[PDB]
Amino acid sequence: MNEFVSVVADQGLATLVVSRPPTNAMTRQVYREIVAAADELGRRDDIGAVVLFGGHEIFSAGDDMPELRTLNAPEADTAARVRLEAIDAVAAIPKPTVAAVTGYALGAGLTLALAADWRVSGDNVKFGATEILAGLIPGGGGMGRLTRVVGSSRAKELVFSGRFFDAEEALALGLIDDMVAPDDVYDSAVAWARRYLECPPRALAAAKAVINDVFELEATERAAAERRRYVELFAA
Amino acid sequence: NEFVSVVADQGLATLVVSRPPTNAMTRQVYREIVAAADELGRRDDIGAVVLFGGHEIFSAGDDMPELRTLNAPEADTAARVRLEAIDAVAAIPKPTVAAVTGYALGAGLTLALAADWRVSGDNVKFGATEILAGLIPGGGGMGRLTRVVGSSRAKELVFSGRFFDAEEALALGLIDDMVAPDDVYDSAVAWARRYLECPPRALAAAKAVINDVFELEATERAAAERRRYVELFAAGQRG
Amino acid sequence: NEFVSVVADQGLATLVVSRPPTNAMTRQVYREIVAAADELGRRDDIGAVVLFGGHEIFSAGDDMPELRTLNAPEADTAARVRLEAIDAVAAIPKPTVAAVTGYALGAGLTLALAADWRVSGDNVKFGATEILAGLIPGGGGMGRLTRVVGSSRAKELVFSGRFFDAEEALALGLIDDMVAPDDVYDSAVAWARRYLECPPRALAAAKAVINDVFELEATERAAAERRRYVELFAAGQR
Repeated sequence: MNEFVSVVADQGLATLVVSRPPTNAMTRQVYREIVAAADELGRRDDIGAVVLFGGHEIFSAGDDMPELRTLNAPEADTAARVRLEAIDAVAAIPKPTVAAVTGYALGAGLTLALAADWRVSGDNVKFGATEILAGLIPGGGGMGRLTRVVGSSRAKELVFSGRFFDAEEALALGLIDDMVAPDDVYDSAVAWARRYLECPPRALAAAKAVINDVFELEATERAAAERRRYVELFAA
Repeated sequence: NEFVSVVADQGLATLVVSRPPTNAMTRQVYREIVAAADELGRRDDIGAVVLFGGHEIFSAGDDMPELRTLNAPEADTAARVRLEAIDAVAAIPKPTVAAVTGYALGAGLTLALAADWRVSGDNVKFGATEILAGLIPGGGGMGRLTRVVGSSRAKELVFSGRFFDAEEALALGLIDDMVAPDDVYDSAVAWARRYLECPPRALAAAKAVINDVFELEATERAAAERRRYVELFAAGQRG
Repeated sequence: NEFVSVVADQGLATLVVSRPPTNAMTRQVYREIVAAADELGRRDDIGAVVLFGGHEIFSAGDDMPELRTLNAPEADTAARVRLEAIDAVAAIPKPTVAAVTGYALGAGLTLALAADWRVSGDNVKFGATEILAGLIPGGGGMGRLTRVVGSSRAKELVFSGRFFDAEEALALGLIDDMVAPDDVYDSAVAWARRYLECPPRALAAAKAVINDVFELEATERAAAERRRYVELFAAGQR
């Protein structure tokens, strides 16, 4: 499960590398490989934090549309389920994760970036919810993740139009956390990730878990899970 | 029939509330908004919608002389039809823009928030005025306000009932653009026309999923997103 | 009784936490916060509340030395009473303002966030410090932090446990006003007094619905909003 996606470990941190030139367009196979990569990263104790990276040229132009056009409805349905499984798995990695975004983050590419805990972006990057340009809509929970950061009205403007927005606008909207020169994206992402290597890993995992649940779970379930995680940490 | 109209022109409709002098909305006005919102969803001569109260005023909100005379079961019914009207407008499966002039107060602000976007006159006054009559905002107003501005600001506005100007509304994210009073309707029409050439079934599905973000539990949200995605995809293969 | 005090003055009450030198909250302080908050909610002669730890400090958070003497089931019970205290303050059916001086750290930051508004000294340090003890914020802190600042910033703050100043809190939306250290209490009082002549039933119902926005599932929200709205028309409540 690693023709296009690889996990590269180095000095306590790992890079999940998507490499499917020239746009890192994600086919069904790429999504399966992201699922396996996310699982591997969660369990590896030589890895304390993760950088998501497509290479210096591009993060991802999104779904592979030509593949999609060859599928029938049940195959497309399965593709949509694996897409969500991939995006969720990346979001749930029990370690701090940063998207090192270069070139373009479009459609499912933007959704993938939004699954990371933080995003460091090149100042030349173009973003966009391009799915509507194919007569489709964003999958993998993209519209939900977008909406919680920018609000409904802006979410609709971006998704309905499918327009490109620059890194400066992404920064102003809160969709990326830092903007740097194109040659420094990966190195800045690595530096952000390294900031957490000396933290208690189970506590980070627990904090991430509760934070991510804030918009997902009903209040009683949120409280039960927070308390359980707190007591666990305490009992260890 | 009586206070709310749908006026279609060049592919676009204006949903017009007209109940002088303040476009105060009674129970009847809300029922008429529900009928107008359903009509607008069904009509294929209509690709996008502008909500409009006329050049003078959008709406001062609930009709307080009516509300003040109701008992608890009548208030229950009033609260339902108000919510039904706001949600109907919110669910219109087409891009919708509020062309806000004069005032958007109480249920009037809520109605404006039910549009996808708001273009406001620079002289408009906004406010959650319900508490000035001893009441609270209905129609899910407090939720829609809170999700845009956060709890602390939502409370300050709703507890005080104070008026705020269009500059503050813009800074709070409660409106999307501010223009001269005489240009509000025309600018609203121009924002609405920007989407007339989009794929209508995809827009409808996108709008539906975005609106469901705060309305459905996570499993139901993911299922509905996938179903809509697959329907769009199958339809385009077929013809 | 021992660490938490209620002081009333023409419609305005101050809930005072005093457990020097840091107003660290032990299990007993949380029980006392619960009882004081409930009392304040009941009292119809009180139209608003200021939360205050004195001129020097709001709270440095959980009493960690107490916590280190507990076993896991006791810690579980401690965690439930912590939540009960935060929620009790959040649910006070009257406008409430936190007069934050000195430090608001860990459960102390959570407590300030339970108030409707926060007026802070410009020299105050804030922080989600629980991770520095190998723990995580309790009392629903992470949820309350996340709704204001968003996930990405919530994580940065909670994962690091770093201190942030009043200027950064203001820019993040975590406090509503920043004033000189000597003016915190007075400004909190003036803010609270602005609402003393509002219709109390309507404030209560509005506060309850606004707080439920992130607490209840959508069908439960619509039902509870409608119930509270209709109550304003009920025979005994007009």
